[PDB]
Amino acid sequence: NFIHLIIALPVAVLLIVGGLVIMLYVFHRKR
Repeated sequence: NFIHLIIALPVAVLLIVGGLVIMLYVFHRKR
């Protein structure tokens, strides 16, 4: 479906951005 791509397009970037924030948070909190 094309709709999936239209939504996946932007979501593809958001997933990376958010993940980076959660990852850094954990590392920073670690010890």
